[PDB]
Amino acid sequence: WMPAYACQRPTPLTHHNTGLSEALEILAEAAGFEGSEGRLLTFCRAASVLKALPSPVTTLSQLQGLPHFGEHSSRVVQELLEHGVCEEVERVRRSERYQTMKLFTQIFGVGVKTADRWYREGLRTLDDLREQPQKLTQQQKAGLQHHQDLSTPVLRSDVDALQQVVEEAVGQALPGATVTLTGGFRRGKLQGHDVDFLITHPKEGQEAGLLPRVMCRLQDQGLILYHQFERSFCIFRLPQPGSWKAVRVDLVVAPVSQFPFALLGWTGSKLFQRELRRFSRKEKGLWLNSHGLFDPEQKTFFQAASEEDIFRHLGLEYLPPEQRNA
DNA sequence: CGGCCTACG
DNA sequence: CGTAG
DNA sequence: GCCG
Ligand SMILES: [Cl-]
Ligand SMILES: [Mg+2]
Ligand code: NA
Ligand code: NA
Repeated sequence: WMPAYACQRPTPLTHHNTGLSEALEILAEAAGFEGSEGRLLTFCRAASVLKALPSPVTTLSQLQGLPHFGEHSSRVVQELLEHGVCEEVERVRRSERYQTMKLFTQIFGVGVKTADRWYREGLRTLDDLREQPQKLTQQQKAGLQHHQDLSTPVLRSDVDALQQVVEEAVGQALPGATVTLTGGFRRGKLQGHDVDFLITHPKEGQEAGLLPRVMCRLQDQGLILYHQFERSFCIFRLPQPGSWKAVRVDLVVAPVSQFPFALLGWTGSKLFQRELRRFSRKEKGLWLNSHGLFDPEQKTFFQAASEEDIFRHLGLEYLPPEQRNA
């Protein structure tokens, strides 16, 4: 009664197993910091299964037959049900390695590989990194300067204000172009740590060259604190009462023929999209990305006019964005 | 055992 | 290497 | 870590 891929079941934003899923996600995150992508995936998938259940897990028996629950994930749940805490999870949380890898990987421009090297060199705090700016890229410098602001989530009201400024710039860059809110806010989140916009134009081809024109206009308005094409990873000035704060904004352009695929990809969740691409290839023999859906036997691309089309192509029941919170 | 999403900057 | 979801 |  629980399908094995996250894209085969609705997953709402809020659910009935929050504590259990959060603990499994700690172990997933820690597996990522050690470079164990397989373990990360399993713990992420197990957490997601609990998010999709219709009521709380209260007894170990209720895990029987659920996909992605084996000896390890079941033991974690069992300990939480019996004692309210899982010793393995708590040991991770307190560990110097987990806490430092988490802090460093939060920096825009720092991934697991860079964080781990710094950890191995003995660095532990943000002020440690500031004292040696010779080891920092310009991107990492911006990420470190703006880290505090970027650590606080923004509200949907902020997002709506940002969308108006983006729409103004896009309208001058290319009249008729449109701006769509994607990412977690499209899935229903009321607050989140970045904001994502997808830009297209109804006349195929007109969007060529658009992103540089948009960026120049936003820069000219004084709104761009940092930027580096079709994807732009920016830090924007967001107005706040009497002041402002830095916010991470991603801008993406797609031709209208690809828009459904780009909308689907950029709406997430990350696990949902990895699972959907895995399902596509392994179960359907079709190759999915944010540009299209390829049949490698006929050597053809599916045309889609909507996300609904893509779900139909793949033989999946349609899930609205609010149900893609895997 | 092999596999684990698939791109762009 | 980083980024995205 | 789990699935097929
Ligand atoms: Cl692994
Ligand atoms: Mg986002
Ligand atoms: Na980072
Ligand atoms: Na983003």
